[PDB]
Amino acid sequence: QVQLVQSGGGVVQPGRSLRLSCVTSGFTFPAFGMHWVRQAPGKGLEWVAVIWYDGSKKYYADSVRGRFTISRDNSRNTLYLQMHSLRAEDTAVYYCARVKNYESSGYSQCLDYWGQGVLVTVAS
Amino acid sequence: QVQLVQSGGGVVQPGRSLRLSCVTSGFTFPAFGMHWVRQAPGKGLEWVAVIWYDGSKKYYADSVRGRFTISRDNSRNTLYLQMHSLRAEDTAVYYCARVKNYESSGYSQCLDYWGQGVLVTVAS
Amino acid sequence: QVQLVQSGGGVVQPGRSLRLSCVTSGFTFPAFGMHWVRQAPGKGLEWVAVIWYDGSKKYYADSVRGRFTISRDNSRNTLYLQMHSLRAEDTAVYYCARVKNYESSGYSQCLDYWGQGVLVTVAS
Amino acid sequence: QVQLVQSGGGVVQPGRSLRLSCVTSGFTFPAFGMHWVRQAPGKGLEWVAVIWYDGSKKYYADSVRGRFTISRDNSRNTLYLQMHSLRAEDTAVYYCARVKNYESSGYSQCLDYWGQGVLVTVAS
Amino acid sequence: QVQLVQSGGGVVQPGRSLRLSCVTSGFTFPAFGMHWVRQAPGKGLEWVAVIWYDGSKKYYADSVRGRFTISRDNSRNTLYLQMHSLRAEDTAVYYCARVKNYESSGYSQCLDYWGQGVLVTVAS
Amino acid sequence: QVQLVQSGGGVVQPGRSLRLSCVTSGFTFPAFGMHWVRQAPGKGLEWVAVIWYDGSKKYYADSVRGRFTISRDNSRNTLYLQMHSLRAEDTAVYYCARVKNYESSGYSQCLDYWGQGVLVTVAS
Amino acid sequence: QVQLVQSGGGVVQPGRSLRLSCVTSGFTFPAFGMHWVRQAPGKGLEWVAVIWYDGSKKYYADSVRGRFTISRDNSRNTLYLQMHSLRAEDTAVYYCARVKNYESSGYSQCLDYWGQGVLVTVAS
Amino acid sequence: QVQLVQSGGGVVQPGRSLRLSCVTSGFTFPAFGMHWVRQAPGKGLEWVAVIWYDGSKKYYADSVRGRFTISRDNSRNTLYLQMHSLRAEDTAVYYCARVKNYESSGYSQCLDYWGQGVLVTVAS
Amino acid sequence: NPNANPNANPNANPNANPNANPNANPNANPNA
Amino acid sequence: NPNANPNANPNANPNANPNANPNANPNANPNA
Amino acid sequence: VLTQPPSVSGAPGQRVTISCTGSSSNIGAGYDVHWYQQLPGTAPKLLIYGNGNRPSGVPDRFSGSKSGTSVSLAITGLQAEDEADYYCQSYDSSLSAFVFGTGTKVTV
Amino acid sequence: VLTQPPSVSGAPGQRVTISCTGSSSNIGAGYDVHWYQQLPGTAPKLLIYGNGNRPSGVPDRFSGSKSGTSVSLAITGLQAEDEADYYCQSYDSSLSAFVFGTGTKVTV
Amino acid sequence: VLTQPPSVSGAPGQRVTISCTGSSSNIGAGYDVHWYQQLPGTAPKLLIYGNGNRPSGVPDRFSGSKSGTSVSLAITGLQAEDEADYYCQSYDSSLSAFVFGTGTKVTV
Amino acid sequence: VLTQPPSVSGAPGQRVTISCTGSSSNIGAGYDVHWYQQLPGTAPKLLIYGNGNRPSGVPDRFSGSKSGTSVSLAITGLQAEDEADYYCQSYDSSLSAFVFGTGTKVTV
Amino acid sequence: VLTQPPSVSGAPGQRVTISCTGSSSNIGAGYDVHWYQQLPGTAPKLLIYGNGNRPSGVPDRFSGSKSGTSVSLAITGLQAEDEADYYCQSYDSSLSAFVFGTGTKVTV
Amino acid sequence: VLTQPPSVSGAPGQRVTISCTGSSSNIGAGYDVHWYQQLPGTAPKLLIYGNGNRPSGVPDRFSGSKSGTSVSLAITGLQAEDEADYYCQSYDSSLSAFVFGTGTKVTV
Amino acid sequence: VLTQPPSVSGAPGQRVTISCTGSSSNIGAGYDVHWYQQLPGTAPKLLIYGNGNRPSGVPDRFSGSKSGTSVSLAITGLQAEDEADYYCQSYDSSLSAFVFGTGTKVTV
Amino acid sequence: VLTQPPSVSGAPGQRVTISCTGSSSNIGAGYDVHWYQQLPGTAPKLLIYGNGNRPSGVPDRFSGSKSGTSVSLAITGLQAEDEADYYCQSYDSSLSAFVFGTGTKVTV
Repeated sequence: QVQLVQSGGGVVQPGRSLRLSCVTSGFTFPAFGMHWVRQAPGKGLEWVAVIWYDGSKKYYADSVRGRFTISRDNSRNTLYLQMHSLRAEDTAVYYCARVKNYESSGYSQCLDYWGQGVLVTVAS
Repeated sequence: QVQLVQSGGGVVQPGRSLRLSCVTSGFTFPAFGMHWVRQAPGKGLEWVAVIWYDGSKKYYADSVRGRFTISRDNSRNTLYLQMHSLRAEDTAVYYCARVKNYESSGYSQCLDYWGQGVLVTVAS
Repeated sequence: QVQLVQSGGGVVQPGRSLRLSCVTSGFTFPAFGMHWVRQAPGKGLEWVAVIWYDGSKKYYADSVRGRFTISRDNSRNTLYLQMHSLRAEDTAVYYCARVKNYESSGYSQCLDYWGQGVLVTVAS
Repeated sequence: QVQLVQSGGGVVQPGRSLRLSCVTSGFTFPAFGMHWVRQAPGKGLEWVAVIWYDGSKKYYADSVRGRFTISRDNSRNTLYLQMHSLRAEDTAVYYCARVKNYESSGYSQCLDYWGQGVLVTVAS
Repeated sequence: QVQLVQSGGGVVQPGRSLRLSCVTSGFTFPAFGMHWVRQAPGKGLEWVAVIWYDGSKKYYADSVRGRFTISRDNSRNTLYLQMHSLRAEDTAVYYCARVKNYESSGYSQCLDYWGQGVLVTVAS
Repeated sequence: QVQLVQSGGGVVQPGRSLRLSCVTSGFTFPAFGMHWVRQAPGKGLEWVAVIWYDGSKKYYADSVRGRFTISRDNSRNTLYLQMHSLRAEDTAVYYCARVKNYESSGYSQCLDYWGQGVLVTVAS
Repeated sequence: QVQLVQSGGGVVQPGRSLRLSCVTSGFTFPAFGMHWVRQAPGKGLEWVAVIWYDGSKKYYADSVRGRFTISRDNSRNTLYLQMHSLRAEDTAVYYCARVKNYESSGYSQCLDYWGQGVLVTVAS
Repeated sequence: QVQLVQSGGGVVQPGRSLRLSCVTSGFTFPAFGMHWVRQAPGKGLEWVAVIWYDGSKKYYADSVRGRFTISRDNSRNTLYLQMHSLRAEDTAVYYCARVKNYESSGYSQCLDYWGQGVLVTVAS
Repeated sequence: NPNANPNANPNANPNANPNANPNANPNANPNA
Repeated sequence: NPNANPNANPNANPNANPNANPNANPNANPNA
Repeated sequence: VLTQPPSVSGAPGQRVTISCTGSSSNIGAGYDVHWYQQLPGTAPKLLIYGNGNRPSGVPDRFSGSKSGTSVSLAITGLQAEDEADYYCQSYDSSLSAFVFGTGTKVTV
Repeated sequence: VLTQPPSVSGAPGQRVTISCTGSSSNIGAGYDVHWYQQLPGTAPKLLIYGNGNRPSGVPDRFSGSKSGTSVSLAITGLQAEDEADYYCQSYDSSLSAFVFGTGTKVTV
Repeated sequence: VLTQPPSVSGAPGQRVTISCTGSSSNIGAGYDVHWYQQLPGTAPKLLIYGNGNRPSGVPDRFSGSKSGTSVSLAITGLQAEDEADYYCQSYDSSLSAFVFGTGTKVTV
Repeated sequence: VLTQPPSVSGAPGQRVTISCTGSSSNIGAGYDVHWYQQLPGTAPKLLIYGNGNRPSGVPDRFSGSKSGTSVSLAITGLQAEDEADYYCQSYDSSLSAFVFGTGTKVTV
Repeated sequence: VLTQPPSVSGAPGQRVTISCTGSSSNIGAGYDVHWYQQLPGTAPKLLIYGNGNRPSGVPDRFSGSKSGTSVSLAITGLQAEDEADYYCQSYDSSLSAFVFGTGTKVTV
Repeated sequence: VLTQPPSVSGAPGQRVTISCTGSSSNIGAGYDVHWYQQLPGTAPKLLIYGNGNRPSGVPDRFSGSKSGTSVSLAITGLQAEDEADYYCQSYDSSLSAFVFGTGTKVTV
Repeated sequence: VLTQPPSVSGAPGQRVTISCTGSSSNIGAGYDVHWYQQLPGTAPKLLIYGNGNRPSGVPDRFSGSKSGTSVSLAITGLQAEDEADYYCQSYDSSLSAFVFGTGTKVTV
Repeated sequence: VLTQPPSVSGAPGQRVTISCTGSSSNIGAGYDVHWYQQLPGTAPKLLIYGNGNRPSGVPDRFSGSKSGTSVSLAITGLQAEDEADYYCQSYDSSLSAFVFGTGTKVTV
């Protein structure tokens, strides 16, 4: 019932911008904070950004701070990652992930539902 | 003594908007958060929206989010539901509910007093 | 030592406004929450409003909501009840009360010191 | 090591304002709440005002409320009491006292270290 | 091409609320200020309210102030008149009007395009 | 048709507070700034206070500043003057005035419609 | 020297959102206002939206209001048109145009430099 | 009729603080911005600080910025200059001045009414 | 700058004009 | 703190409690 | 607040005049007077705006004029289609509110 | 919302009991019931707070007790000074408002 | 999301039970299940809240209990007035939305 | 601050003038002087605003003019109903407060 | 909203004129009308602006003028390079929205 | 509000006790009572706090205890250095304000 | 920042353990670790959260335990369906960023 | 920042001029200069504002004029009452602060 679909991949020349979107359905979207996770081809996962449920607080990785921004348009279930000044390092498969609701003493955020995976290739 | 009376239903052409209101009496309305519940003709109940007592925090079901808007005019005991872009799926009897004041370990909101029931028909 | 002194009653034509004031002395007023209690002539007491110590949270009885407005001016030991749209039903003796400081498992607010009682008559 | 030094006394004609100050040293001033205590000539002590450690919450005696104002400049270890509309009864020796850190079941604020004592005289 | 279409009239018991809406099409609505004009049956026209283009400044006629509330929802070409505390005097045909764009030395607002006219009856 | 009616005067002991109100009808009250004018018994007029149309900007005469407070409750055509610390100098007839709409090179505010006149006596 | 390059076309199923972008170079982008113009296949041009130089004031055509959203990222010389709820009639070639600086008595905005033209097709 | 009186002089040991006040009468104090002017013994005048009428904008001299603060308590006609860390350079006669209301093309603030002059001697 | 007029002038028109133009002008110059 | 919980919990108690202590305590510990 | 004759009449083909008398704050202050035409039912339509400027779609027979503290609406021809209610409108600076006339019925 | 007998009585010297019956959200939810004494004129004064805690200044003859969904106020001695109106008070969580009893008149 | 049998029935005087099976985020997360009663027309009324706590006015014959990830509603007596539609309700933490049951009909 | 003669008088039918001398911040600053009329009781009514502009309802016999730093109110006819108290008003930029005149009495 | 002929034609070397008829609020209101030249593909470029002012780069064969509520675009030479669609543009005060013409095709 | 004897006395070397009687809201409410020692001039210093806990620097001749609604300050030795005024201090819940006693003078 | 073995293997039916070693600010600060299963393509899905809490839909053959500064995910059975890349995840106080492991490939 | 002569003198009855030379940001920016008269003690009072505008209460014997980057205050008569220190004042754009002159002493 919970679905996260993505769109916005392709080939982008270095230095150009690109915007990735994540359209969700089946759950109360305004009640969840979301993550973007990047997976370089053949490499491991690495974290990119997190947005609070309302969107006030946005925290980024060190390697993308100031170049990437994360935003949500809360009224139609869509999450955005606007990528500016795409270098040859930012070529990977981008995933849209959701923070699972659970409680523990040492709570560290976990991503229960993941998007399909959109490939961004910065080349030439 | 606790009374919830509803008005504002009728037949609405698809793509038009309609507003449902629920005027209360007999209790301290600013102190209670209310729900809207919808029952398609011949089907079971399903949830629509919830509003906090002051009106700051509102949460909508997925199927009606971005089109509906719940609110309350607190100084005269009135709860509203503004529905825009009314599709043919949104035809049902809409109930106005009141969240009961109770304390438990596994608290999950319950609706103790319900409105009369107002029929919204989206046709032609 | 604790004193509550009231004023501001009289005969009011229906539909007009009136303000009742209650000037306190003998205690740290900004640290206490105060009520208003109304007694129709020959009937039992009934509740009108409550205001927190700072004045943030105000709750009215149903029969007075939207017309009556409670407030406190904290820097000169005074409490007000602004009454608008006075109907013939709002004729009674209005008391100014103080919430007593006590603790218990089943805490419910009690009014230990009461005002002198002021008559508001809505006629002709 | 602890020290509270005061200044600002003198003779003030009735109706005029006056400010007392209390400079502290030897302890972490921002971390302690403070009182002002007034002693009429030949009479017992009486309480005037208390201010929290940060200055958020302040409470005054009845006979000085709306005229007196207590404040702290937390960045330079000083405490003030601003007196307005000085009447003839506000003549006394004003002491600056510090709230002692101790824990007990029936906790009531005690003043362990006191200022030197400043005389304020209201005449003519 | 310019069209003003109204709805929301009917029979209202005195003391109840009612909302009139006016959905516009054919022109840049957020750039125009709109009026409400009321015509008691068999009498001449009279003014009810005005709202600026953004909705910042709203001015009501004396006989409707404090009960009627004018507003516009600018993103879907709609204009509302929320009527509370409906007396028997507020029975009339309510028109939705548009302020014509023209310039002159003695500028006074004129209403070039009018709504269809909606009847509000306050009886029983 | 333009009417200003006043109420709230009487005999007040010195040091007590009193509130004067001025209920208007026949014009667009939110669009007019109003004055209060005082006339000591057997003396000429003198100015007391002025309030802007929205109520943001208020200006008081020197002799009444810090004790008086002018305000307006804009949604029901009411102009107030709250007088505290009423001395024996503040005994006079208080007039409620309306600023006339006129344009001139040497504009200085003029009061075209005046209230009936309410007598405030500060005695004993 | 002046250049307007566009991107973001393609085929979008009805009801889905799409964003067009227009990157500018050769002129001081923050100092100019911009338009979007849509040309249906085989039909004449028509206006869609205009945005001021700073982005404070935006105006849309009737048939695209509430669905389309024009915005500018002023720090990197780019212009956007965010299209929501794409209907079947919103299929056309979208041109990005710049408002020319000229002065005349009957000033009406003219578009001197135009973008390349991006095709948007809504089908299936 | 216009009077500006000052108080708060004396001898202050270097490094100590001192607060100067300026009580005004005879004019609408909240409508005027005020200046402090310092005159070293036998030397010329030199500007110290300026405060806007409401007090939002406060501009200081270079030689006292960060050590001196200027403030006004608008409800009882009193202007303050709080002097911290008094060096041996800040020994002078301090004047309280008022900005005169006049209009010109090259408007530069002029001080029409001056206080009596309070001597501050920082020695030993 | 300190040269801005700091006074209040409690003589400005305290009233409001409902008769002002309530329409906006999409045709005004959008360029700086 | 990137590790704070960014979720809303829609079933939190949506009601107010008029029967809560409306008084304040001057006697609470003013230190920290 | 603006005074108009209760009704005016005339045989078809001839000219009639409808007046609108206001005070020194209605029309004496220089505020334009607009005219609306009200057929039975049929929400009113602008007929003349700004003291004689005739909008597009209104035939030439309707013209207006301002004189002193009153204006007027001259109707020539007076065809059967001119049977309606005519209302003024302007701004009263002392009330600070828009004022409509009492309305006249042209009956032909 | 809290029910009380219209009146109770008794010869001086003997004991009387005034009851206050409330629902499951008044006293069944655990909310304390307070009692006020109303002489003619004479704005009411607290008599017993929190289900039997007697404030300073009230003689020992007045005591209260809670049982099930109702409380009671036992008055012993019943002197002439006890002729008054006695009102309950508590909190109704379903109404979310403070409720007073109907009041009883002790007549001696 | 909460699943109920399409219908249950029984002869009058006999006890019937209605089950409500949920997931690990509905009932296995510890969220109370409330039960409603729907007559023809007649907007649903709360029957049992918090896994069996019976509000005022609901007769003793209605009871409930929780077991594992499912709840139940035991109706004894089963009179003619007990013919109605019975709906669950709780909160789904993963969906973060209040979820009603499918609904069952008691026929007698 | 604005100064007026304590009283003026004249036989009916004869013209009288009332002066209002101000400073360089009252009238010498270019601020209009308004004139009011006070009967016994009867809150003052505006008589002449803006240095002679006569509002609606005030008869022609009242006029005013400004000269230097002083203004005047010329009353012709001087009938029995003209016995009243006449007050100035303007703005004082140095005081930044509206200043009324001392007030004069016309006796006839 | 602005009306133009479907197409115009003429032998190369001769003159042609394209008309643009507007209402009293588009061109009769005094708003300038601009013309754009649209080749196949090739996003339209400004041709004349403000009733005939030529931007730099446009050959002198293009000119325009304003007359009443309609304007014209005079093309001399009429070369093969002029095969394009020409569109008007002006601002409509009644709609308060920019208006483009239906456009004319020049076929030579 | 707290009541103390005007003065106490005793020969040096013997024991004396200072009483401090409070109401049910000062000491009967469980609030600690602190004692301050006031020499002539010489701003008072904390003597005992919290019903007899001695701060550092106070000789062991000072002690206190709590009994019902009143407390006591027992001084042994009663030396010439004890000539001073002793003040209570505690918090009054009914006034919600800190309360100091009337103070007792020890004359030895 | 979290260290994992490059790959693990094992015959079907046998138990295999995958380790994850962190620092003092990744594990020693008490932050739970989560484990994700990444198939070819097929975006990773949650496997184990909060140090061993198994979400619904994941078979019981997966388990985990935390010890000191290292955590492990023990797999039993180890069928063909379990060939995938398993990643850690936690929060780093020092970097103030979430950290993922290098991931291990299970090849059976 | 503004430069003045150290002192000036003159026999009574004769005219004396006091100069004030500023920079481009003090005078050349067009900011008026004001002149104050300082007696012994006796806090300075405004003499001339806005380049020669004489406030009321100041005798006409004082005047001023601006020329280039220097301003002057000419005194005529020069009696004994004019023995005082005269200071300039203006605004400095560069320092963003008001500047006073060094002041000159008039000794007749």
